[PDB]
Amino acid sequence: QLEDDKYSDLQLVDEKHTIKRSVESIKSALSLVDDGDLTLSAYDTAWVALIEDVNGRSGFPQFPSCLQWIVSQQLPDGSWGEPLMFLAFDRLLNTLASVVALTKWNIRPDICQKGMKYVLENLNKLVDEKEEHMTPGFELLFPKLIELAQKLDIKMPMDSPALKELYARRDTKLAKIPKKIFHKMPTILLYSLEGMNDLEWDKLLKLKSENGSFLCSPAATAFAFMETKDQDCLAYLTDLVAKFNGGVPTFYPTDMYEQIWIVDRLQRLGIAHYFSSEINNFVDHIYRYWDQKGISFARKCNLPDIDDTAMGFRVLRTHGYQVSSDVFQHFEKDGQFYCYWGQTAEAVTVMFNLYRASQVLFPGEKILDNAKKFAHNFLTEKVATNQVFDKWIITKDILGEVQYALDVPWYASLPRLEARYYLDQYAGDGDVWIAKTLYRLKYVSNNEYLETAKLDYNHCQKIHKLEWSYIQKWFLDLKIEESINTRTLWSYYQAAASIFHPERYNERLAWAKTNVLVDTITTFFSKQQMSKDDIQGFVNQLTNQTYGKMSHMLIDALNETLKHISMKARETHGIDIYPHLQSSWKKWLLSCMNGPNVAGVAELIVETINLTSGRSFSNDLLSHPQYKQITSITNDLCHQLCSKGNRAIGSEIESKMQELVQLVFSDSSDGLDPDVKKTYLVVAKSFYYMAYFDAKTIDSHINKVLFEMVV
Repeated sequence: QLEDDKYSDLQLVDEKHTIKRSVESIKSALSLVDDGDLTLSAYDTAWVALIEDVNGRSGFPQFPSCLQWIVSQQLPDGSWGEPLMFLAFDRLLNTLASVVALTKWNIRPDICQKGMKYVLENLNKLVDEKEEHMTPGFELLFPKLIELAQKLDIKMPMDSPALKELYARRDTKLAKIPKKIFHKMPTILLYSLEGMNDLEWDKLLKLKSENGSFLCSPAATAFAFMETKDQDCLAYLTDLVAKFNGGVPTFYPTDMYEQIWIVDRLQRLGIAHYFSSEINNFVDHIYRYWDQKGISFARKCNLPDIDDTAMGFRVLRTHGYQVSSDVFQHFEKDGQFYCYWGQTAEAVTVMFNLYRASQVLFPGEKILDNAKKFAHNFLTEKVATNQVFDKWIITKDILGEVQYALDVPWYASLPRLEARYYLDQYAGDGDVWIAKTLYRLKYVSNNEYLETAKLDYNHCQKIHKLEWSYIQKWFLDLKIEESINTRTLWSYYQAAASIFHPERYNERLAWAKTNVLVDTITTFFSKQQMSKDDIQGFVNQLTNQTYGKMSHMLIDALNETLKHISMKARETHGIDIYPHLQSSWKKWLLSCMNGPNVAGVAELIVETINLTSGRSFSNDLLSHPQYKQITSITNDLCHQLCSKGNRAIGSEIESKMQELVQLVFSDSSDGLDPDVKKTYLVVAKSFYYMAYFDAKTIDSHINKVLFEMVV
């Protein structure tokens, strides 16, 4: 029912301006991205506030602004912590630390007492909390706070069942510490250094990160300074205390983690094309500080992790930067993958992100093939066992995200399909991550991305629905013998779900009509039992014998379509493409003489897209050696796919797609233009998609992508 007021042109115009305004808003907010924008932590701020004046000014703290920040942040119930997501351990850590800091420096006894009232009242309720919910290191960090409080004469209930139980778990964890390794190399243990004893600072001080911190943790670095007076540790804290007006987060910097996840989310939400300038800058930064040993959450932290590594790897490769899969060997041992030494990569989202990285593999990258099998099995079982949850991330629909990954390989993840599902899963402001304490990444998880992405999608969807009506009319006006069948909608959807942008209507519509006519021509060849000689005559009429009234009507219908396509393409660029389209169809039609009729369809579609877009003339494809190469791989690939039948997609097809991926994303300065290259992958995926899913699933995809507005 496109007679409504919402499909009117004036309404569509206002939506575009509204979308453009939101895009400019995001763009200005993204211009402020620097070293990381994280939740500030009262726990870490309190630890920094404990530092005594370094020039001997007895009775005064070194960082008074930290104490003032703490004062300003107390919640109405007397606690400190994440205001909107309540977590008992988060509140207890942030609150007792704040009380201890303020007590040490004799500040606001009224605030201290409200704070202690909350701690003492919620201490006993730790009994009612199971083991798997206690935040990382709590059994080490909270007892340490109790120790500091007792020495300030804050009396605690040490006979409480809750604390007797807590201190028991502290004792076992401390007994499990591998002291030698912990003192020999950077480990995740340094991030919780303040909760440990049995320290040989002679060796630990060799493990400082490049910015002078211990694992980029202000609390651990403040603890280290008070134990050792290390001047590098003090410099890290001084710079940090000046950047956020006293309040500090639970780790800093976080530039790699933040900028990588920005690119990922914008890409998955389907609006990354609006931020190519900003995304190119982010990816540039990621590549500049890429390391063959892996990357951390900060370029200046000395502990790489598999999650940052797997996400930066995938983002860098799909952006065209050369990166070796050998990096993952630093996170693999005896057939198992690890976040870092001592911590298996047992988290769902980490395995989710690893599975995603493994699928961009090139031929011969066995470690990525091992990772794919490993992660796919891990995730499939957590889905079957009804366990798709991460104890250390509060998100909206982690199950849906994992389900989509297992149901839709990357080779079959059409752009609009990926976005359509993620738009219902992305949490916006609601994503709360769990480290020592709860924190939020505003540049990664916010409601403005989601709202803008939903508006853009439903807007493109309105354009698609209008184009679909136009395609139905164009086909019927070519009254030859056929009707609007299911295959006609598939032919448009295949184009619209990949090249979806409203401004790219010429490419999308030309591809859609080409699918339709390829379907019609090949069906005609079959029904009429046309020989090679018959097809030969069919070609001569197209360009300049030929018999059969229906033959002449198909040739004219083809030529009229090509004339119309090139007509509309004049608005994009000025070069007349009709001769080149005729040549491309001549080449395909002649290929139907010598072999299967799907042998060169992919080349025909790709050339049509490159011509209507104008990329065939922006770059001299001509005899660039990669042109013949990518054309042959793609034709062979889509030959294997469309003519696989009822076989399953086997190893040979997977390997050929890997060949294409390697060519497409191995950008060189003198290589074929990347945008031209990526078109071949776009079409190949659309062939893979059609061979991977059954009819009923395709239909369900079509309804959701094209006809279900995003709520």
